[PDB]
Amino acid sequence: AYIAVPAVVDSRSSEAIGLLESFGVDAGSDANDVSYQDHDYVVDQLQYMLDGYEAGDVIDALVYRNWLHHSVYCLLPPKSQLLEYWKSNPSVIPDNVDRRLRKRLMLKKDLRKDDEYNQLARAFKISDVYAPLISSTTSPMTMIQNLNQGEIVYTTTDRVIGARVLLYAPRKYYASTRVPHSRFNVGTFPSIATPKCSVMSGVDIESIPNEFIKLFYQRVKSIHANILNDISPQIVSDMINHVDVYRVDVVNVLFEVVDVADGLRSVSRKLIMHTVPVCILELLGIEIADYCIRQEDGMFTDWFLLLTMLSDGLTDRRTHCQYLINPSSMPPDVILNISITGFINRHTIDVMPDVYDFIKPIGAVLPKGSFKSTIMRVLDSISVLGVKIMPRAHV
Amino acid sequence: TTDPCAPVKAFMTLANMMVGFETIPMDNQIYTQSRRASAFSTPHTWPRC
Amino acid sequence: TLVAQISETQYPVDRYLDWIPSLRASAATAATFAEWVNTSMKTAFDLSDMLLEPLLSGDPRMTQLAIQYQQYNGRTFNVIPEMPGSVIADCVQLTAEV
Amino acid sequence: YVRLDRDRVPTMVGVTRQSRDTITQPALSLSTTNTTVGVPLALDARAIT
Amino acid sequence: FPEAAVSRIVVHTRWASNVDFDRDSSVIMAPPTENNIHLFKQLLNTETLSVRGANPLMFRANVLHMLLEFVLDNLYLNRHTGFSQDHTPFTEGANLRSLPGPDAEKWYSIMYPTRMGTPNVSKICNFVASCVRNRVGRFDRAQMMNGAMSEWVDVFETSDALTVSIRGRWMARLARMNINPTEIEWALTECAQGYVTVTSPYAPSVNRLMPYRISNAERQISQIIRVMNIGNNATVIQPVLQDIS
Amino acid sequence: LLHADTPRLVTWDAGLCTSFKIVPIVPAQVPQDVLAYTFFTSSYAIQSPFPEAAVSRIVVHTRWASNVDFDRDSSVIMAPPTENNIHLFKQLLNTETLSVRGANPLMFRANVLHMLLEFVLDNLYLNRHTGFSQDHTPFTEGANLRS
Amino acid sequence: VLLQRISPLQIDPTIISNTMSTVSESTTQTLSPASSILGKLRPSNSDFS
Amino acid sequence: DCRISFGMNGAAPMIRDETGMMVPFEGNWIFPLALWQMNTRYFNQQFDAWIKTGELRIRIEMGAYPYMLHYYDPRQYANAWNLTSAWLEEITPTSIPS
Amino acid sequence: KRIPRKTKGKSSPATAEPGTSNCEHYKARPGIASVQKATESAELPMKNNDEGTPDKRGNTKEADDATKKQAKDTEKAKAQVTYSDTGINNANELSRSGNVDNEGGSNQKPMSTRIAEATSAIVSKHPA
Repeated sequence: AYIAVPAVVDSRSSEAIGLLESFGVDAGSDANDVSYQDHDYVVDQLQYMLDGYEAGDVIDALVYRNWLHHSVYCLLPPKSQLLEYWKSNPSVIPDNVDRRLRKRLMLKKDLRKDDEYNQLARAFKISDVYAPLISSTTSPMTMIQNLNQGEIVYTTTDRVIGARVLLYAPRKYYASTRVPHSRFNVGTFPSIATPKCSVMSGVDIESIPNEFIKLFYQRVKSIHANILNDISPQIVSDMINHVDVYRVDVVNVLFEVVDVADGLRSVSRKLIMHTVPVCILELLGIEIADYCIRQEDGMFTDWFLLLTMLSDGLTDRRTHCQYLINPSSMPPDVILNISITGFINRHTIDVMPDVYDFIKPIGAVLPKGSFKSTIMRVLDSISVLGVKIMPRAHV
Repeated sequence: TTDPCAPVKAFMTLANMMVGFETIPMDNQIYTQSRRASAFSTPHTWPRC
Repeated sequence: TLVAQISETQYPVDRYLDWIPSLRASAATAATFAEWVNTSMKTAFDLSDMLLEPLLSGDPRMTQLAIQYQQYNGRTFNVIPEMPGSVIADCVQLTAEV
Repeated sequence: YVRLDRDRVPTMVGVTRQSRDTITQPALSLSTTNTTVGVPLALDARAIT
Repeated sequence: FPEAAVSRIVVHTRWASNVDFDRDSSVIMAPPTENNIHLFKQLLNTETLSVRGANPLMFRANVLHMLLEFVLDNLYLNRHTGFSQDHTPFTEGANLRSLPGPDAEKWYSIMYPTRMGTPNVSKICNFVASCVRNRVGRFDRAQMMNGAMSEWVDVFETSDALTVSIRGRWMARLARMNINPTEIEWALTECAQGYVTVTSPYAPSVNRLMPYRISNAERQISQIIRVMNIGNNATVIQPVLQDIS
Repeated sequence: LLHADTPRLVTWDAGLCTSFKIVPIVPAQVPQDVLAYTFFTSSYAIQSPFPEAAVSRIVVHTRWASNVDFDRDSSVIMAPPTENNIHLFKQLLNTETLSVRGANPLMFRANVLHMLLEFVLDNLYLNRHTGFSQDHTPFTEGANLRS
Repeated sequence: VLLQRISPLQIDPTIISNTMSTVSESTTQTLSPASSILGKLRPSNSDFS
Repeated sequence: DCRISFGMNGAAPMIRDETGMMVPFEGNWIFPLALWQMNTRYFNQQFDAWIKTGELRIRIEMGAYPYMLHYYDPRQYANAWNLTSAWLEEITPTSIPS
Repeated sequence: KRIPRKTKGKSSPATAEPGTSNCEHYKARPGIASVQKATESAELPMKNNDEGTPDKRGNTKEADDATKKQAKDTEKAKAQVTYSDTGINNANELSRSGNVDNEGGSNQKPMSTRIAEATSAIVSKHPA
């Protein structure tokens, strides 16, 4: 079979990471029939190919690739080279060349100036010898079906969607620059070609870490999302039956605001608190039940302050707009009771941003009613390894 | 070959290359004569000519 | 014969035992019971390859066999081989009547 | 086999597990789902010639 | 049924649904011991000071939006899996439909109400023992091919005839849309004008759904809205001409 | 080699061809009058041809007296009815069934038909000539018994 | 492979090579049909399954 | 259509006829086995004391059933109630103890 | 005598002779051991298509892969006899599989499992 995955995936390190349980599949039973595919070079090929085409037709090509069906390339040098390559060592010459050209190119003589060799080299064609020959500029829709047909497809062009570029000759002659199959496999860039294929949905598209994969999924969900097969983690689990820092697993909660202000439950509004990390949830012990977030002095219970403090803010489920709660006990609205009603996504993000690349001081600007005193008191109470990561002494 | 429509294919292969010099009449205004010899598989879609 | 015993079938059968209760046999039940018959026959004669194996697919509430083709102009030619004697079958019927 | 013979060409090859006399759900076995008369098989014309 | 003193019926779009792709359109209605006023201060009550208030002049507009939400949620199509015959003698050996999920224990009991035994003289038992036995589960199927999916089935199960009729109208719409690969082959062939040939199979088909065909008037409406959109700019039409170049 | 899946058609048997044996259930013994037969000095004890106990009844074994060259491994063997045998009914379409000492009210016909299939199926043998012997016991004279 | 093992004849393209290694084209011409059919047949190959 | 009722103040437990008014527990009856098999656990809790000491001769219908035996000495005292209660508890809505 | 089984069932004076010779001087011109080398393969029967069939439990039980056998035989990465690159569009193409049972339903949840769930959907226990 075949199934998509919303991240970069390798045959090497993705087994060490354990991506299926990372995206939330209960695959704790060692079914071990999921051969992880190497889909890291495809991003490099892609970003190399954005310089000569639109994004749209390259994605529309790339969707048709049967990743289960195996194929490979073979790079060919240009036309003004290949005769000189076949001149030295005339053993490796295919039989598709010409009887007359083989008689011309078998012998030893340098053949630099003779009208026979000049009319043959001018008469030479590169595509009659090797039948696929995708082209210089090939309208790259067709090359996917060309790689679907044959086990090997020949080209002279560096830029390709496909498995592996291989060189036909030694490197000195050039210009500037099999697999085991289990019953299941994962891999990004899915295909509509396969009758049997599936796409791992459930994750938000706004929260994809990579951007090439994000663009690809935006296109594939904006065209022929009817014929796709979106399946849940539970469907995936039922079909089944050196450790890294700064790549935490991260989820999203589904709570709402109610009250018991008159001896009765009453639902007012529903909320979404995005990208809260699962480690803090499992180390604070948060479950589905009814909570009280502000203790009776007037101040927060501060675990909820921590819970929204490490995460980002609130989306109202009826307007899809921004929402920033009242931290006061005034009666326009407050929040006394909440009840978290589930999790929605299970992707993983990088933690370290792009800009912090040297050890140097860090400045942060805040609005004026930011919780400076309480966040200093929270960082005052940090003890993890017998060390305080953020003391009060140098804030 | 055990293909029944193999002579139909034998006719159409010459027909595909003689598109545009010598013409043959059709049955309806939906099949240009220049369709390939591959698709002729069924006992039907055999031409009247 | 045995599937016509356990369920409805158009097949003309002698119907010796009835007082033993049964049920309205469906496709999965008939498929299981016919496979028990199949593997009983196969292990009893020590065949290793097969017998009746794609016949153990679909609904096995069946009758006599027939294979056919059709021409272009709607003409259909079927062949129905007539049934020879039934040694194990009427031995089953004899011991059932006993 | 037929030489150049239109309506005498066989199209579908089917097999039934059901008696002729009484109707039921149409079985319509697996061999009939082929487009041509059966499972196709591609042959290289070069080696033939 | 819940063996309680007082049981009322409430409204939940898709509480028994292993959906494919949510509409994000669910209608929740809490039981009438507690409050439901947020559904009615939904749209135009941006000026109610208290949390528990609603302008009565907005009632009709709120109810119209809620009915629209109700019908716009359940615009799916009924898909079937898993028929098996019981071995309990509760029915006449009737085939029962399965359904995926974490469990299926409560689901058959809630799904087929006349299956249960009749021990007591309770109101539940007095209702159930006056029913009809044969109208349980499967009673019709459309089998085209040997050893394959039955194409469409008919079941006796608990449901809502309102949403059954809604799904029937939506199914009729999609069936009106449906087309044939032979005429896709025809259409694309004459559209290419013979320079490109295409091939459609000639065999029995399993069943398909290509929703692609619409009427002429809808194309005209879409074209009028589109030309009304691109009015008096030329920078919306310059890239179209560039693409065609 | 003979690659094809050849079945075993012809099969021989040297033992008895019966398929019903007679057990005793509750044993018993009586004050016997005449004990053994005296020829001149040798005593031959009386051997009953089957049991002689207080309550005897027929059970069903398939080839309990057989010297088969090649079994078909399809024998039905039922115990005496002091203990059950309802595993024989349990084994066939009770495809989940809890309470191991139970069997379906609805699978009886399938169970009995499969048992009868096994019962006819573990009898497909022939009968070996197996050689004879002559007796001169005064209780059957000149009869050539089967060894 | 059983028919290949039993059949009395044997296939070789040496008849092709003896026939076609005769003919040649003059040294001023851009195309030759003899060399063309040699390149299309590829008689160096020996595969006749 | 078998439904059990009982009332306050010495009212005898009634049970619904196939046809008529509800009847007490003092008669010869006919059950098909599925009726007991509806919920054995409820039924035997309702019926067993009247089975033990009351005049209630019930007739379960099978047609076919396997059986075991238990001999005894009739020179001394014997009882069945442990065995019969073991059977009537072990019965279940999937299967039958012999 | 005893014959073992192949499978596992349910239990588990005279003078100088004038005219014989051993001169062996005839070659088999087709090549006789080579013909039997082909003929043992000819004798080999085909395998089974056991999918779409249950087991004794009751639960039910190749364009890229059928070409690979010929590519392994011919000592060539390509293949001449192929089951793809065919002009015949068999887009309908029922191949039997464990996706569908004998009824017509699906098999995301197995047959015996859902029979057990069905018969456990009504149980009964003793009161206190």
